[PDB]
Amino acid sequence: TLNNVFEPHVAVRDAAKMNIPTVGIVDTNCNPCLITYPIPGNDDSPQAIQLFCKLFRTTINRAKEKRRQMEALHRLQSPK
Amino acid sequence: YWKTGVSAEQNKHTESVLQRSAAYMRHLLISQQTLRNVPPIVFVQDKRDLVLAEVDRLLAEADFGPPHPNLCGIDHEALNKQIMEYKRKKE
Amino acid sequence: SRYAPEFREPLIDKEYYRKPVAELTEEEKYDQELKKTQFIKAAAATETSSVFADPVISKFTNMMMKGGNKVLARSLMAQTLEAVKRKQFEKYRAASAEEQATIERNPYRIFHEALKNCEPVIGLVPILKGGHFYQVPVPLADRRRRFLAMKWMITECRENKPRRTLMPEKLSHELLEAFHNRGPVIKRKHNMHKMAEANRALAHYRWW
Amino acid sequence: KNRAARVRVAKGNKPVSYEEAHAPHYIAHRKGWLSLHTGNLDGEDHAAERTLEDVFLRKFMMGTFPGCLADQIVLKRRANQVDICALVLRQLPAHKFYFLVGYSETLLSHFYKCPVRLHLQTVPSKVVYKYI
Amino acid sequence: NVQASRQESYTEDFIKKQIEEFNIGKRHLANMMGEDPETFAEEDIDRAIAYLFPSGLFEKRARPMMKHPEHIFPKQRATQWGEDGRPFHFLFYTGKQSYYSLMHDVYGKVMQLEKHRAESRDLIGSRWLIKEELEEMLVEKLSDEDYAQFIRLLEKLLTLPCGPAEEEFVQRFRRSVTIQSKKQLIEPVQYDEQGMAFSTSEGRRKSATAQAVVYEHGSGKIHVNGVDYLIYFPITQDREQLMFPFHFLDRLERHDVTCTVSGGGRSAQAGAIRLAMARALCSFVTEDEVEWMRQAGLLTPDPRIRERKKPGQEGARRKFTWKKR
RNA sequence: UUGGCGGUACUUUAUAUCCAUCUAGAGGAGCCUGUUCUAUAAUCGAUAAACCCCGCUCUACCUCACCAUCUCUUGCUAAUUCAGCCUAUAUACCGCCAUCUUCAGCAAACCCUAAAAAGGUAUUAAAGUAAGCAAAAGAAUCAAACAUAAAAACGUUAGGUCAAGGUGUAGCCAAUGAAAUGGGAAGAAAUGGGCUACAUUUUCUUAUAAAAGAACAUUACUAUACCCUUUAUGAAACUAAAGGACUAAGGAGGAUUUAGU
Ligand SMILES: [K+]
Ligand SMILES: [K+]
Ligand SMILES: [Mg+2]
Ligand SMILES: [Mg+2]
Ligand SMILES: [Mg+2]
Ligand SMILES: [Mg+2]
Ligand SMILES: [Mg+2]
Ligand SMILES: [Mg+2]
Ligand SMILES: [Mg+2]
Ligand SMILES: [Mg+2]
Ligand SMILES: [Mg+2]
Ligand SMILES: [Mg+2]
Ligand SMILES: [Mg+2]
Ligand SMILES: [Mg+2]
Ligand SMILES: [Mg+2]
Ligand SMILES: [Mg+2]
Ligand SMILES: [Mg+2]
Ligand SMILES: [Mg+2]
Repeated sequence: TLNNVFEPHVAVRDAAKMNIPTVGIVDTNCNPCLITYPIPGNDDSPQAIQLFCKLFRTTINRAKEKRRQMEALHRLQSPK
Repeated sequence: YWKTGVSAEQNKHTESVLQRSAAYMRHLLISQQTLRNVPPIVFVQDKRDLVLAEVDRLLAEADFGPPHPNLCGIDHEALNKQIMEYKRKKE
Repeated sequence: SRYAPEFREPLIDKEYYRKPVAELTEEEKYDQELKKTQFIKAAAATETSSVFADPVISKFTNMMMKGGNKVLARSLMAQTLEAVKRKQFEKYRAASAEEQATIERNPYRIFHEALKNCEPVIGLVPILKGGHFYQVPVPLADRRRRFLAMKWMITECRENKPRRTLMPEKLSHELLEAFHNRGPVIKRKHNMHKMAEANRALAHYRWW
Repeated sequence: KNRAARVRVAKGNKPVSYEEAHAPHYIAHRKGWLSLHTGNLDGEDHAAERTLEDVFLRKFMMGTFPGCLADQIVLKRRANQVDICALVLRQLPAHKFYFLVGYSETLLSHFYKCPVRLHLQTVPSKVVYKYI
Repeated sequence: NVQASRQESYTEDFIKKQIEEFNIGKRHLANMMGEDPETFAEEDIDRAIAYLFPSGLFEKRARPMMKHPEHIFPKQRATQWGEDGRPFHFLFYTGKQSYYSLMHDVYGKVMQLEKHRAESRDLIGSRWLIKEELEEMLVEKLSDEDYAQFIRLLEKLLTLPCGPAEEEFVQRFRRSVTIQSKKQLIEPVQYDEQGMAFSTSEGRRKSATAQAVVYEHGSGKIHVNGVDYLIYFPITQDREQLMFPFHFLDRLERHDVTCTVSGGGRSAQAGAIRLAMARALCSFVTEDEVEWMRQAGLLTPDPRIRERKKPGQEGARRKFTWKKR
């Protein structure tokens, strides 16, 4: 949530201006007030960032897969 | 820049000496941690000093051979002509 | 200029090109290979491989030319050299065997040693500091030192000569007098140097 | 600043045709000549008379087709024939153009004692090269 | 509230129709010019259009053209998202999806080479593609800083151990350099009725033009315009200029030249002959010597010519006196 | 807060340019020419840089718009209580230009700011973005390059031009309009620009700029002035050219200043 000059990333305010929800990792030096779903945690360590990336990737693929299955079941019921 | 004594020959030797140790001098400062990232160093002689020395070398080598209206700011002459010319018209 | 900055000045030295490859320094050897992929300026109309071409004398000719009259200026230089050769031959024939040895009869060698006797080591630059004109002793480059000697010669002859004397007769009489360190052009050099000693302490004003 | 035949810049809302957009220094480079005769070629006579006739022929067509000309006319002289090529807007009814063509040809043929023909290409509206 | 004509972006159906009209145009243009439609080509089209619509406009972009729509219509980046609105490329929201997609690939290649672990001059006489060329490859516009960073990353790739896949990759971004041949073109060697060998070449200095006819065997007899060279050129400097070509190659008294110089003054005519003789004399000298001549100024035409006068000033550069105030 | 200024500092700098460097000139002499002044019965306009051989690639009549005298009153056109007006205002304008300028900016649509009078950049990038005009590119100087031209936005100087033409407002209509005839002078006084000479790298002659023979300070160099003849144009010579004499001044030009890469 911080840029390379240790200031809030411009997209935090600009996503609030456009009313876009934001899920952000927020370390002790960050400002979570405008983050819709703040996740307090380490943002600097490679092992911490790699864990979060896997979680967001597994989660998104599960949700996309569930939609495919949900449509097939409901779609199949329409003829059946 | 480094202070340069009058003697040109000694300055030339001093210039070479300092320049050789430029790398080591940088290491000494970088090692002590006074300045973390020091760039390459140069030693230069003030051009003013060099010229003054050269103007003395050439001078020794050189051989000297065997042993009114415009003052005030008004062109009184021109003004007189302007007046005399007017007087010619008057008369 | 109609030449782009990528053009190279031509090299018109006959011996340089015909030297054995091993006789050339690798720096010169490298330049020749590079020049094969570059553009070369056309040689000047007066640039030739002639063995009798002297750059110093050719330059002195151009400094006498008026209004592009090269034929006249070259003729004046040719008449001068001859007037100097004929003046030394007369002296040589009318001199004893001992004196004959010293006498120099080469006009090209009298010209070069004459000019060098007139060149000044130091010059003056006019400077206006605080609304007053001061001239500060300067050290002259090799180009400025050579120009002044030729300029001083071409100006003594053009002006300070009788009305009916001719330039080949005044210039010949001056090259030979400078060749012996007695002429008025040498006197101009002595005055320039003597003034520099007067302004010795005013060199500080230099900013360039 | 040079002002000759230069349509100046405003705020990007001024339509200009290809002919208007190009300044005089583009003549013979990007745009050609509106009149083509042999009177300005080397060793040729009667330039003044061809130039005077063109000036009149342009004022005549402007008045005879008021508001119906999309662009400047093109004059083409071959032998004693004159040919006028004008881009004209589709404002007037079709039969009115047939009247003005018959009238303008006969009148200009009996005025300059040459065969004059009118060539009209109708456009839906003025063609805009660029907005300046 | 700005009211100017918007970009008339060209859809695929539009360009497709522009290609059908062109295909029907070729069949008509072929029928007009009496050629066979099957074999009619782009080169024939340009020739036919130039005959049927003669234009003498100096700029050739302004001349009539009947080109295939691909050449004329600027190829435009297509829609970057579908009907549902989801961008097609994962880097769409960067604004430079194609520049950053390429910088993603080269940075991933660099990482695998560095993790996994000879001379790097596999290609020589090559240059990196210029910014204009890169922009075309990516079909987008780049800044100077964007180009500089792409090269620094590509250089790092070459430094590292490179399998044949990397070398082919960097190759796509290398443009072959053509080193212009700055070497003289030797003239032919014709033969006379007598059977003597001779070469001919022209030369131009200022407004003077010369046509020399050097002969392989001679005693040094130079004749200018059917006259001797001492008579034609009474000035020493002009004769010295004729001596320079032969003297340089130590070939004095070995050739017989017949010259024909028309135009210019005395100095311009000698200079024009000098170049004409040097170019004709090339046929009778070794290639090492021909390069020796080129590097001495003997084979370069002099481009210095009189400049035009400008209205409002005394001379070509001389300005009228700035009047006193 | 913006701009303008600073006898406030600290860095870049100009490319025939601020200093230095280089060449030939102006500033002195005689003429040609413009302007100012004087002045005339007798145009107008331009008139620091950006006027001053400028509108004129051009004034003996004409041109002409000026002055004096005489004359005309539906007075160029198809029609018109109309024709005509070089009458005032370039501080109403179009048209066509000068200037900073071959300077790098101008304008418009958006976006952002704990409010914004304004401002909006960091590239290992932090709020700016996507298009037009200028520049660039391209074309021209008939290969190629370079160079030269051309090009140069928006503004600045109420810059120049109502006398190129046109035109807004105001004015004249037996006159501020139209036509004829004769005149439109003068300096020698200041100043701008140019031409010529002051000579020997010169002067005259033949050639041709090569070479040679003469000349070379009291009238040698040296008037495109005045004057005197002849010729050309014209109806008119007052104009131009070509000769002839006659000679004057000029002996390389103070401060200062122009141009050239
Ligand atoms: K105006
Ligand atoms: K005067
Ligand atoms: Mg952290
Ligand atoms: Mg000149
Ligand atoms: Mg200057
Ligand atoms: Mg004078
Ligand atoms: Mg005025
Ligand atoms: Mg008159
Ligand atoms: Mg009259
Ligand atoms: Mg009147
Ligand atoms: Mg004005
Ligand atoms: Mg341009
Ligand atoms: Mg005004
Ligand atoms: Mg009027
Ligand atoms: Mg007026
Ligand atoms: Mg001669
Ligand atoms: Mg005389
Ligand atoms: Mg007569």
